Amino acid sequence: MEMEKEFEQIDKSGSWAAIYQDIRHEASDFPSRVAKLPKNKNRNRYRDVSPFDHSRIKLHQEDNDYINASLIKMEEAQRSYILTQGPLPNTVGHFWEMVWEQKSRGVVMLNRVMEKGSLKCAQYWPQKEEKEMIFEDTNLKLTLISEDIKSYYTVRQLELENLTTQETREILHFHYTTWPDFGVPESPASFLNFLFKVRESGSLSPEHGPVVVHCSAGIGRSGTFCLADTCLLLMDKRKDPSSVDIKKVLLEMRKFRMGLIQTADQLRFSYLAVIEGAKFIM
Ligand SMILES: C[C@@H](O)CNC(=S)N[C@H]1C[C@H]2CC[C@@H]1C2
Repeated sequence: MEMEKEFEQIDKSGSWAAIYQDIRHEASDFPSRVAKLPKNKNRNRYRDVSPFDHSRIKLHQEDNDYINASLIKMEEAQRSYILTQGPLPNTVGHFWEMVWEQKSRGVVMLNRVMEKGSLKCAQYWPQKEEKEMIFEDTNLKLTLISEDIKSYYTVRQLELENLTTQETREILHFHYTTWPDFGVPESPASFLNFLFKVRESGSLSPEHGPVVVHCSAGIGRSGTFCLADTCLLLMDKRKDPSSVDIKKVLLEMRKFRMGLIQTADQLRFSYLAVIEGAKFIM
């Protein structure tokens, strides 16, 4: 079926939970043996969210190459994304090591450091120009260059220096600051405006390594971001945009990381975002 009318048909019939449970039943199951090794327990935020072995990102280190991060490679859309958990106190250096080694231009953050009165990820970037951060375990330096605070999101320019080679690179930090502590946004308008800002920066384009996207677990809000982007790109590329099947695209993405889209409300929000986004594109 088309999307917008499939949408109203699920609303009128109130069957979002049944649609979402079908997706969960059909999703891929692949091994995640490296994630479950005992030496990696303090590298995982949640025991039930792990990268598959076949698609995990490897650090270029011979001691321990493990990080909780997956490469989602979308062949028809010609987009790649790295989805990862919010960094932990003992993985902030690994996180920036990955950004460096994978040649990413942009980092997309969809959570606040504290939500619901608890810590959802480490404070992994500097908040003042004159107070830079040094990660001694991976030999990197990170400096805040500039910061632009808007009503729904903040953009930061950062300098990442590899202290071993003295090479430097400019990294863009796109921080969506207004996702509600509970539920999903009422309108997708500000999320779509944010996605377009990331696109306009060049961070999603083939002349750079894959964008790094995270929330707390790296599967819920993060899944919404890449699902909406890929679906909109396919609607632009194909002769018949109504052929784009968001449930099929989601199942393809779940071949590369488990659990993408965590609730039926996130599924409905993803439909809403693609539907509204397709009207603005034209
Ligand atoms: C006519 C409908 O079945 C549309 N099919 C779609 S959108 N397939 C997608 C799933 C993954 C593999 C191919 C694309 C990305």
